[PDB]
Amino acid sequence: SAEDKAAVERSKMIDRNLREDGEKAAREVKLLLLGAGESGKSTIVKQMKTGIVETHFTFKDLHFKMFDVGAQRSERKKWIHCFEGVAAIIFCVALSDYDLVLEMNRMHESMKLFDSICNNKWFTDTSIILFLNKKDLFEEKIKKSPLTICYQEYAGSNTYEEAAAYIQCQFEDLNKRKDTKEIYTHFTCSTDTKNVQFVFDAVTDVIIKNNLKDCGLF
Amino acid sequence: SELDQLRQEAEQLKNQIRDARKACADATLSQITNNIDPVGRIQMRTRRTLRGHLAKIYAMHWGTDSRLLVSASQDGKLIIWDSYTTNKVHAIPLRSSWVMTCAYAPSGNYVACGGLDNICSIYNLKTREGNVRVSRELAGHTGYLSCCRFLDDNQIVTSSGDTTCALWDIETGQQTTTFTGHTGDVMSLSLAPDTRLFVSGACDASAKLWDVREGMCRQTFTGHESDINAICFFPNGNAFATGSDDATCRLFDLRADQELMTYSHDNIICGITSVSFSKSGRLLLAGYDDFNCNVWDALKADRAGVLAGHDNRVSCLGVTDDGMAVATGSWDSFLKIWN
Amino acid sequence: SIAQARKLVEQLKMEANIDRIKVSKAAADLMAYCEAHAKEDPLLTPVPASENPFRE
Amino acid sequence: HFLEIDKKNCCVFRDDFIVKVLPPVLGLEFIFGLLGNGLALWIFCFHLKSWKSSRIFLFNLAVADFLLIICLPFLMDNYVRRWDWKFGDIPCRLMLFMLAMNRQGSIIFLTVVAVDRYFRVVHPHHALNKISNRTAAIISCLLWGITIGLTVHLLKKKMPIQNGGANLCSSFSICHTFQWHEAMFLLEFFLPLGIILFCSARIIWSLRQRQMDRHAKIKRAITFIMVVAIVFVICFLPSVVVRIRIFWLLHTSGTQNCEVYRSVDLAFFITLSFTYMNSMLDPVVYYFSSPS
Amino acid sequence: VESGGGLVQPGGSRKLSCSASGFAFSSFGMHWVRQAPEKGLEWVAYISSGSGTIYYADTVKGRFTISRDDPKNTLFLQMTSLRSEDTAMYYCVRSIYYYGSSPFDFWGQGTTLTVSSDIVMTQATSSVPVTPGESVSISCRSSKSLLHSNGNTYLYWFLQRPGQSPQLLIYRMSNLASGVPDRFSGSGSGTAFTLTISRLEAEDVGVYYCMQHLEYPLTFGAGTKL
Ligand SMILES: *[C@@H]1O[C@H](CO)[C@@H](O)[C@H](O)[C@H]1NC(C)=O
Ligand SMILES: CCCCc1cc(C(=O)O)n[nH]1
Repeated sequence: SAEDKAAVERSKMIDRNLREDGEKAAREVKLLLLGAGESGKSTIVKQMKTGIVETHFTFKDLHFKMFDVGAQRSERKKWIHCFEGVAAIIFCVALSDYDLVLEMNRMHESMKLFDSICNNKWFTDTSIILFLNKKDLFEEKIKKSPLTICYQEYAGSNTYEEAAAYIQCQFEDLNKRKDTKEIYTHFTCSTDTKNVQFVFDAVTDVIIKNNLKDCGLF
Repeated sequence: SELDQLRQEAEQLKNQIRDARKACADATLSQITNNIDPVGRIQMRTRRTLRGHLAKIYAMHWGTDSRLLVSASQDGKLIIWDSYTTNKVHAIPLRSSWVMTCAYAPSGNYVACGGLDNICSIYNLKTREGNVRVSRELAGHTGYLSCCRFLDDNQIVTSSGDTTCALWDIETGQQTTTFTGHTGDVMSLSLAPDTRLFVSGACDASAKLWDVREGMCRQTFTGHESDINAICFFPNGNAFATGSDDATCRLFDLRADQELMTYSHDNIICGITSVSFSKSGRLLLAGYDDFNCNVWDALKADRAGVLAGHDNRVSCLGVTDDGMAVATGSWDSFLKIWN
Repeated sequence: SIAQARKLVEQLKMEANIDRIKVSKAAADLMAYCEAHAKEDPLLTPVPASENPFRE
Repeated sequence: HFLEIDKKNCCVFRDDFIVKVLPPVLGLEFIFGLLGNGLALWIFCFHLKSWKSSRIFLFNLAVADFLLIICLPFLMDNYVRRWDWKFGDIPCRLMLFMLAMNRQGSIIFLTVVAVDRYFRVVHPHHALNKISNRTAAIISCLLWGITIGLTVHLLKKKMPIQNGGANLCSSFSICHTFQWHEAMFLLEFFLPLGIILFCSARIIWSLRQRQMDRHAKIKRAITFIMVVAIVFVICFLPSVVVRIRIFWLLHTSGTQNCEVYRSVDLAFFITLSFTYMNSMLDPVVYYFSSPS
Repeated sequence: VESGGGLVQPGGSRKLSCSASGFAFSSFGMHWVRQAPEKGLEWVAYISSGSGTIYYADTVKGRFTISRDDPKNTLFLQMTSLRSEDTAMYYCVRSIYYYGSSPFDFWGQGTTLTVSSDIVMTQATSSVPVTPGESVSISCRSSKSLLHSNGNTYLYWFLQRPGQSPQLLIYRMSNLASGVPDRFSGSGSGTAFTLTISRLEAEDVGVYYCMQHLEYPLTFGAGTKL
């Protein structure tokens, strides 16, 4: 029992290091980054600064984990439940690919992917931070090309303010859980700041709702 | 227009296989084993509960000594338990916390893990001087690792989400053989008792019997209507059971090359996440999405008991090589040893 | 395109030219194997508590 | 009329209106309070699976309210007989200790609840929101200690005071001296109200500064923040104001004429019964009014 | 490897040190087994991993103090009242305890210093013929049976070649240590144990010690030289 009692305190020593690492992980914010590949996710990750890529960045004494799974190229349904529990979902859509095709134009492909991830059974209350990148190229493209190429039902002027707001509302319309989750839309420039601040604001709202769950108020 | 001719030829060839399989269906397993008395109600009590995981448990594997077991969880740690005294022999921190499979070497010197990182990592437990360290990181798969099994201390067979299985050599780290033929992500595999063959169930609702030496598929089994989530060889080695997403189980016979029995109930609508046989092969234990594990009588296709002790989805299942215990992990971060 | 279809037909022929046994013969072994090792199944037939390594 | 209690000139009234109002009201609080507090205690003990820092605090408030409720039927006997205690000397000290400490106990474990919610809405990234279940149990024991350690003096007082052919049991008697039990009664309300009002005003201010009021479940919680601030004022202000009027009369008229206090004495004890409503309204406001 | 120690002093005090090197020192429990100039081995003290349970010999219970420093990988032993009975070669022994671990696997080189109930292990035999190529058997007996309820007898066999530190051969009743050739075998009946050598080589000569591990005041067996 001398060797049996010495193995017990090895388990107790393993026990306390499990809790110390568990506390450290619980203080980290996990975000899931999605997109259409050429949707500007590479731009976004630089703004906050094979297999799965993990990005580490901090803002106002808060630690974020951002997982990019755009290199999987597998069936999304089988591994999408591993991310059930992230604070928020960061979605990247390129506003400049409304007329480019992959056939089918690339914008409808993103709306097809956005619809699946927004109405997923595993994501019924996780907030979605929608980033619409390439707004500068989108601004110049509409001057020579009409938005009717993408959506045949559009009826409006070929101006930045009218066309861009029309794209945003078509992305928020795909949300069927209009009462239990919220979608944050941000128009992002290729060279712009305060992108991490918008992520921090939409993540703090998740924490407040998470906190109010424990206290029973919400 | 040779493509149409080849496609038309395959349809006739496929019909020939179905006709031959129908000829050999002289009777049914239910009809043959209608005479045998039933096993009766089986009640299993939770003899032990292992705590220490702070996230969902996605995989487990018993040691060949029927005393040690290794469990994988998404908090980034691979924990080796002493199932008799609940003690933790080891705690291995993984490079990537996205782990979806775990393996224990039959010798007992190595363990393996893999997941969304597309890499199977071999960990040396012997550690002639120090603690557990990684030995070989086997890269080359395109998709996520779904399963991995040790043939020996130097050979491991893995299945990935790129619709291909592989055979590795730990000493060199190269794919000795690559098994192709699946059209969907391979979700599980099960080595034969003789180690010479293995099966693999993929998301295309098909199970394929492979040859480890030759490296090409021998037999294909169909009959499921959804993704096959788990597979397990019969102790005889001439049959296996599949657990799919349509809340049903199926027992296929290697020699008969066709379905034998099905294990379905109108009460259960939740798919099976893991299946396992007993030592004698009479009981077929299957873990479901509705938080309870089930015991089926493999010879009569009748329910025999419920292992209801988990709060969340049961993800992994295992039976000791001795056969005196069943360990059931789940997403509530607890493992339970039954009977 | 044509090569992939030819490969699929080539593999399908091998699975067609295989030796099969009747279900009655195949099902007999599973019933025989289950009965032959019935006494060596602790889950099917519980052993006395003095033999359980987990009870005590 | 007039009486001398512990060498102090105390005026005591035994009014007939007491028997026809309070025992009706006191009975209603006990039957519904026992049903409410008891049920909320039954659910907490076995029907709840996970315990966190915020839920244990709501358990202590349930304990404080439960202990206050069981003393009400003993009160109802005392008012029915028109201030005729027939239960002894030591038991009388038990209940006045049991009543004043529990009333302060429930007040303490709703300012903490109010402070707990404040740190989860206005300072969500504070370390105080992730305290373990042992830290809360350590805090609760300390708060219970200051609850007992502030009201122990009621046990040391011999209070089967004779009033002619009647036995008087009362910790609230109108007389012209300074005693600590009155300062505690005033500080039971004025200090906690400031914290509750401040916390309930900053929470609503923050939940609307960031436009989170669009949500429906959030919008329900905001009203319940205002409800607890309304119930607390409704339950405790009426008794405090009358005590201020009594304190005003003693400084401007004195005890030389123990007849002017005939109205306030009947008013105070009628309004003091409202402070037991808070011990009954809490389950329908705090526990049973939560999504979980 | 591990080394370090003190020197000669007249009846005073001294502190012994050990310098771990490349074996994850933080997770190993360390002993201070000592050997007199011509007596057998004798246990002194023990400190577990993380500086938890600490044990001392009955003869050094109050005078000696064992401490470890997980940073810098150094183990200490403080000797305050040094008598004439404790002049010996102090060895440092590492040991880890889990289900299948092998305690006492590695021993330090050891250093000498001069000053100018329990289970007794008999090992009655003290000398045997030195001829090679034969099959010698070394016997041992114990005061009480070492077969514990969990079913393994805590008897360890060590071999001290003449000139170097002892080396573990067999841990528990029959389990063989790593790096030891299969010529050595272990059989026991709970109280009486034997160690069998199939073929004797030129490096098998030396003194063989037997140690118990049931109760922590653990004792050796005075050796059986070949
Ligand atoms: C009570 O009143 C009398 C006169 O009315 C006065 O002399 C006496 O000091 C008073 N005692 C107290 C304790 O107030
Ligand atoms: C004991 C008879 C009723 C008079 C009374 C009530 C209280 C109180 O609630 O603190 N103190 N005194």
